[PDB]
Amino acid sequence: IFRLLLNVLMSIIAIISYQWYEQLGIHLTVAPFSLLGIAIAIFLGFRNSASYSRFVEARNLWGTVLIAERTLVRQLRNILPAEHDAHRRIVSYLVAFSWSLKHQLRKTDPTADLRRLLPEERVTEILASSMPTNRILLLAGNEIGQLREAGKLSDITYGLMDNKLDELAHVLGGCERLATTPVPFAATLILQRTVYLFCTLLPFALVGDLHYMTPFVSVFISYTFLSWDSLAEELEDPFGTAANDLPLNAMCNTIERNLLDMTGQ
Amino acid sequence: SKIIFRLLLNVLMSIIAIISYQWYEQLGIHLTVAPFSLLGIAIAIFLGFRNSASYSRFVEARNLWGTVLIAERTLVRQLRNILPAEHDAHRRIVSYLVAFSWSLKHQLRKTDPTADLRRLLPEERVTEILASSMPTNRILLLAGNEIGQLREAGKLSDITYGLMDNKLDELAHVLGGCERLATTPPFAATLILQRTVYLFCTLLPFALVGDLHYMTPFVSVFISYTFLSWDSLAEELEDPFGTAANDLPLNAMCNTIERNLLDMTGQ
Amino acid sequence: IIFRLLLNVLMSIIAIISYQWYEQLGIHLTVAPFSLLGIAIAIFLGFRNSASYSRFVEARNLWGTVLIAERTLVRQLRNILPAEHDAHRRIVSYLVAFSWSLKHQLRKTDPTADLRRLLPEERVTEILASSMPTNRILLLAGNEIGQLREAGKLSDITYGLMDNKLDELAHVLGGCERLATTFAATLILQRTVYLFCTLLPFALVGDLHYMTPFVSVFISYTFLSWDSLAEELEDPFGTAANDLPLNAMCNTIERNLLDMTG
Amino acid sequence: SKIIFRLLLNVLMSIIAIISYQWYEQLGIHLTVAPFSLLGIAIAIFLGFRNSASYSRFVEARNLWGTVLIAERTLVRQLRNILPAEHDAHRRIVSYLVAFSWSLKHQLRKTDPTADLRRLLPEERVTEILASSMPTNRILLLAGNEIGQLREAGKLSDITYGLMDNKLDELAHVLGGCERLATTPVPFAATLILQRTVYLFCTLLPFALVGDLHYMTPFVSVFISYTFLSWDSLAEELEDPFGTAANDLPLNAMCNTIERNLLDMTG
Amino acid sequence: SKIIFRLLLNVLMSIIAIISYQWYEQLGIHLTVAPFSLLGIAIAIFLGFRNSASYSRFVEARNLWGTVLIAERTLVRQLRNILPAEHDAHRRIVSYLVAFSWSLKHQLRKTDPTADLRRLLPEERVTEILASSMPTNRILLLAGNEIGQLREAGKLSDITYGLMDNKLDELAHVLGGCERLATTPVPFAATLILQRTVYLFCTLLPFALVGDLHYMTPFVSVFISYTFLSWDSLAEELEDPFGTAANDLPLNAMCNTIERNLLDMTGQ
Ligand SMILES: [Zn+2]
Ligand SMILES: [Zn+2]
Ligand SMILES: [Zn+2]
Ligand SMILES: [Zn+2]
Ligand SMILES: [Zn+2]
Ligand SMILES: [Zn+2]
Ligand SMILES: [Zn+2]
Ligand SMILES: [Zn+2]
Ligand SMILES: [Zn+2]
Ligand SMILES: [Zn+2]
Ligand SMILES: [Zn+2]
Ligand SMILES: [Zn+2]
Repeated sequence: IFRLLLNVLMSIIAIISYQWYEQLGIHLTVAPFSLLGIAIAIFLGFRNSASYSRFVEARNLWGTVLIAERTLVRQLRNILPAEHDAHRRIVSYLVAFSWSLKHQLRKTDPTADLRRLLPEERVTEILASSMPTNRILLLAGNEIGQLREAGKLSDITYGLMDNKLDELAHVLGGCERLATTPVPFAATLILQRTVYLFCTLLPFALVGDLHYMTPFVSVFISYTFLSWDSLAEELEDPFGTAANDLPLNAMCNTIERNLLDMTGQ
Repeated sequence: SKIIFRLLLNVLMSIIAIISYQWYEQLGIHLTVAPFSLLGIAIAIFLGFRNSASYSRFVEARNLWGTVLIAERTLVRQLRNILPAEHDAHRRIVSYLVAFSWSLKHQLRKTDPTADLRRLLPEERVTEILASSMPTNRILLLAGNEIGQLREAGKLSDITYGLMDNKLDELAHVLGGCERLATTPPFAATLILQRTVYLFCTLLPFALVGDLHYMTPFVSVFISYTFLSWDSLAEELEDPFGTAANDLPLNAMCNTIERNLLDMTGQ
Repeated sequence: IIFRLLLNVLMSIIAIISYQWYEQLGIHLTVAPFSLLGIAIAIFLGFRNSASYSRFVEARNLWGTVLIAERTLVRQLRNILPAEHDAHRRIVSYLVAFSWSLKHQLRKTDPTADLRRLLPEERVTEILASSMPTNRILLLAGNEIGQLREAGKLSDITYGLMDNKLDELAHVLGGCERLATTFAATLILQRTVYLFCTLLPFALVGDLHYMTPFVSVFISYTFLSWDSLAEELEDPFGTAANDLPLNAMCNTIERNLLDMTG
Repeated sequence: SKIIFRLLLNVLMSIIAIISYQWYEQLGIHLTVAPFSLLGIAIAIFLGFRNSASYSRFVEARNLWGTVLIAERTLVRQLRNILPAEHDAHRRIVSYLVAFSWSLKHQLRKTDPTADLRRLLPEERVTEILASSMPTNRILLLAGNEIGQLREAGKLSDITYGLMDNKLDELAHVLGGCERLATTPVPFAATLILQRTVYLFCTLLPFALVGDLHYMTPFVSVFISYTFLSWDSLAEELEDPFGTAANDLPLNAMCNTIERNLLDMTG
Repeated sequence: SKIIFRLLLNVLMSIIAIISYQWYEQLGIHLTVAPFSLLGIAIAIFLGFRNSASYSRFVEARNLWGTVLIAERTLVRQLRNILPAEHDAHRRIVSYLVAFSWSLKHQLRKTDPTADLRRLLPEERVTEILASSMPTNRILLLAGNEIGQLREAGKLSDITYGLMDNKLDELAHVLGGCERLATTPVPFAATLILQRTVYLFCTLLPFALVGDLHYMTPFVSVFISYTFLSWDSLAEELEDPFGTAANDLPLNAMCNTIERNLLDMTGQ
């Protein structure tokens, strides 16, 4: 990539610069730039650790959707094995919540998936709100509440599936917070500029003791910094459509297929 | 910030170090780079662990504000799933939940909550809330009376009361976590680490000038920037409930919460 | 592995040889630049290994929860329905089937024999037909206590106490499927650590001469031993040395539940 | 903060090293700085990790005291929300909950809790609590009896009794967790060898620097020693979180805050 | 202290090193500090991460045993508060709860729980516990039957049965956790690598140091090696938390504390 190509030529410039720039006293020893490189590597490791934690919290939150939606459908079959109208409808809302969450995080438009799973009557209320995924939850709770006032659910077994709508609410909230949070941007931008300036200004610090071999031993260590710095660029925002990013769309079909299998479809 | 000035000190110090260089060899004073390499590496390790503790303190603060929104969403949702017809209780409870959020904001920011309280609640409750050592505690007490009176009237069983009571429990744990991060910021985690990061940076050009005849200023400023950049980020993370640009945007988060709760109750 | 150590011992020897021309060709491969590169690689190896250990530790805990949850579900059936041993043995068979199925699911092998050894062939087909057979097994564990509730021998309360244990086992199922399915981070380190070990003696040749190959191999031992432990801790459901003994764990589970039903 | 002592000893070792350096090489005794940077960086790594473990102990202690306030605040809230008219019982339980906080504090500080018990509770139960060898735990059971008597009198249902029983379980986890944190010198050697090891490195450091610095040895040596000593000292401070240092837990503040909260919270 | 073998051996290596370095100049062998610093710094980072794992695992073991004391305290509290008249049931459930602690100590120490079981329970129930291949787990089942018998006799409702049942769940995560920790060491590879790499590094160190320290090599090579060995040893003093060594957990003392707590709450 560009960065190391720039470094190899910049390394080339440093060799020519050293010889033809001898008159000015540009003595640049290796010891100071070693203290600097060790320092910013300590910071990159700590930063990349913080980014990686953010990525697996995202991955955990989505793991909880599949768990929570499997157990509420199983509770539904176990507690009310006859009410397939309630099961068809509730599975619709559970599946739509997943796709709505996915389109929300991807800042893309959920209408194709929501008509596919819901009557456009309801699909009109959901998109009329600024919080469409939250209202899908509130509607799924309404189906469960209906069963309670009909005397089909007691308060006890109502509460046990109420607790699964709680697990899903914490997913909704946490995902929004992860999307919304901008704390990583300040640290990383200072590190990114610092990492870059350090690599390009580095052959001028090696050329005194390395001569021609400067390009080789400079393009190498530039690779190991840019690569490890770029790694945090991938985990900082994990809801991206990138192959590196969570396969959010594979995960929603798994959700839909599984909730379809459990409902005798 | 204070980082631009401390950068300018370092430059001046490099110039002082070059002139100090002529007197340095006869003076019998030699400052090699190797002892400062060791000191600089140890300082970087300590700042690494420190920033990590500051970032976690910051992450938890926004996590705690994350579940105000979550707990209040589901409490409003339970109210409508269990008592779909009690819109009076829906509205009073929502006004308490909205008041809890704004008063929590005022509590962490050490500012006056009466205006926000007077917009959302009747005046006799505002006096009740402000007489309390913990006004946001008193608000959870009042919301609890709403669900508690619905229970007395027989419109809530003990089961469905407990379900909503749990959400007021979650709000209390949010309340105590925020109070805890405010009253528990360690001193030497910034006493040492800014005095020594400061003193290390001003002393560095002197240790560097023997090896770099005129480049002492440039490389010394690069090193000082990265130590001061990394060090000050931890104090931009040290007051997550503060009011700087990198602190939590708690006003916007209170508007988000209230707009969320109003949207759920048809307003 | 050992091939790589032997190659470093050679590659040191090529540096041994190629040193005769360092002066005439103009080479100054000095040590301090490689001393900085190795220290940074160690920092990233330490962090990557620590993240690899966490996935392994979390995988270990998920499987611990299977044994804990299935134990106390069986405790509850005995404490609450002590004379219902037709139901005890049916539910226990699904629980044992659950843990073997998850082993096969994470290992990508055939559960049919295990399912047949433990369940009637009628339900072995229902399980072998679902998208997630482990998921179906829990569904069928839930109809057993579900029916006891409409048999009226479980109240909604005591039903829910055992329902909670099935929620616990679903969290394990999702936890494992998330770790089994969840490149650069390694790919960066996998490529970089190797190239540093082959180039190091050429920069070491300069002061170690003949004792170049053994410090070069000593250093490379420390680095490669650490990097490969991360790759096997990364795949905790694999078959490597320090991978989870899943077969032993399912047997422990089985002879635990076959100890609590009479 | 006896850092000043081994700072002033460090200056001494520096001047012996200076005057005795010339004498010192009488047969080939030589101390370079490179072995002392390998050793010093290693010691720095182990200090960061140790300090990170000590900080975690501090954060857990604060979290445990946090939920004392949270659990006690919601327990008395549930009492007023569920039984608004039974204030004879609110006063009895509030004083047990307040006595639990103070009794917990005296137990961790190894101080006499009699004055705070005789001020909150009737003397017949004060002697029952002092007779027991686990007094804080006996306060919990006593608070539990109050809830239990309200349940045998039909004023509480099993469900509503259950919601409050939960909060007593929260306090039971606090007590045990606090007791485990107090009794954990465990491997005190981990900081005990490190305290000495850091001490020997800082005494020997000027002898390893005089060849490079000469007269500037005591300045660079005290700076390196200060950095290492203070970070070590912060750790020995953090890992005794119930101690009496300033960086420790304001236990007094929290006990008074919850008493005021509970009092202001009922009249 | 397998440490003085490696520490004292370091002194012998240092003397062999001085004579050896003048010969090394003649031979073609030559050792510098800087390569070993790269080694030593790499080892210390790895030593630091391993020891953090070893420490976390020791902390989890101490946590789990603390839960035994917490959960049995509240189980006893609930019983008195909910069934204050039921002293016979109080005493029976307390003995199982005490028996579980001791039986968990014995099993983690692979020692014989028979004498303790017979001091606390009727022999007819000691036989049942010892017949099982998982005795401590069976102690939980018997305690659950005491609670369950109270539920069927109508003295406990399903609600208050469940409040107590949740506490036996707490004890079941302790038992699982301890069994897991008792069988899952911090990887053999981790400690093996670090055992041999610190060893080899400690013996070959005085060689690389001899050119810089002349006659001072042993007084510094033993100081450096001592740091790396004491820090690798601490991971081997946190590996065996259920053993009987001084820095292991005082499980016997922790078990006595639990017993006298529960007798304190039941008058006995
Ligand atoms: Zn769940
Ligand atoms: Zn159906
Ligand atoms: Zn919640
Ligand atoms: Zn309404
Ligand atoms: Zn010059
Ligand atoms: Zn459990
Ligand atoms: Zn049976
Ligand atoms: Zn000498
Ligand atoms: Zn709580
Ligand atoms: Zn009152
Ligand atoms: Zn508990
Ligand atoms: Zn009794």
